Amino acid sequence: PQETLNGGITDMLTELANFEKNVSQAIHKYNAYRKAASVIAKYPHKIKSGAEAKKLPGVGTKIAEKIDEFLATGKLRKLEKIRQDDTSSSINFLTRVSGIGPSAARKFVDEGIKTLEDLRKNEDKLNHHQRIGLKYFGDFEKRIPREEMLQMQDIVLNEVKKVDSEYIATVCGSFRRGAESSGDMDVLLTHPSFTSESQPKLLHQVVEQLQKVHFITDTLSKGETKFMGVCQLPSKNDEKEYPHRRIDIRLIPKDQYYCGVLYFTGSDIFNKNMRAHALEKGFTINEYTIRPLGVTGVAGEPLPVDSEKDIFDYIQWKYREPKDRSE
DNA sequence: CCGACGGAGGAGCAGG
DNA sequence: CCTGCTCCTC
DNA sequence: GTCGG
Ligand code: NA
Ligand code: NA
Repeated sequence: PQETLNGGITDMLTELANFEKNVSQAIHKYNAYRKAASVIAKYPHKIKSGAEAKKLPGVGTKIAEKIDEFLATGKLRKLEKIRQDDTSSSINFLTRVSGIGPSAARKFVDEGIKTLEDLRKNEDKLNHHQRIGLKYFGDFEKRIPREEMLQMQDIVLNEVKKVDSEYIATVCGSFRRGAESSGDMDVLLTHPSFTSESQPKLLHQVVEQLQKVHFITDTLSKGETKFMGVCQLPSKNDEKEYPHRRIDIRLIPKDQYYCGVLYFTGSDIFNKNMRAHALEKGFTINEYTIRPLGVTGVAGEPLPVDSEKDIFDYIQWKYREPKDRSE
């Protein structure tokens, strides 16, 4: 489906999804609009009526009449009303700052704070995460081309190995699927001395090392198993400096590693279909484990995983390269 | 009509 | 001073 | 909001 096929409908749906998530605080309506927006973005026809799209799974009654109004008028009275509503469109924008969710964006707006400059003039009311998110507001919305993502992986792998050569570090996300651009770098990390029962400064030593070589610049949150922070590639001679990028590093036990590697590689749709055969054939998948069913349904014990396709094999799927796990 | 819709690690303070 | 849940992210 | 009980 081309850039201008049902793009008017899909943009409007995701715009409704954003309003529901940020303003209404209805993550399930938000996921519902995203689902209908996704299934229409794979529909190989131009829609002429709401009932035409309602055949698709995820599109129902209320969305069909929203599609019907859009076709007739090229707009939606409600959606256009939401745009011009100063307090709703303010809550929407403020959530684009990392660390400002739907709950904090309303507090800011009700006490008059509605812009970045308003936030920069009220640093006292921001926590550490939100001060960083405000600082790199422009950088964090930029995409990361693959060439820079691979240079970023060069540093991560090089410094990870030089702390302990038995660390296993895998960069996941769309980058692992050959995507020409990413939004952030996701790092999955494990060590043979950490299992479901296991000197776990392991995440700390890795984070510290990338800080000393000045890859990591800021810390949004840091704990035993999960790191979220900011990084930046070094600048070359007199050329302008690279934008700061979001990076997360997780320490997963060695047994649950390839479940996590599978899950955090995506795509989620690809996980929604793969998740949805496992149960078809008697297995339940989550981020951590593959577990057998379950003649009523409820299950017991996690099984051994030593490779990503170890999971593919019990489900009995020809291993799919990350190259083609778009769905 | 009603319940499910992914879910957990980490940060952090209003109430008393 | 003590308590302990909401928020955010991906 | 939608789907499935
Ligand atoms: Na439908
Ligand atoms: Na945000």
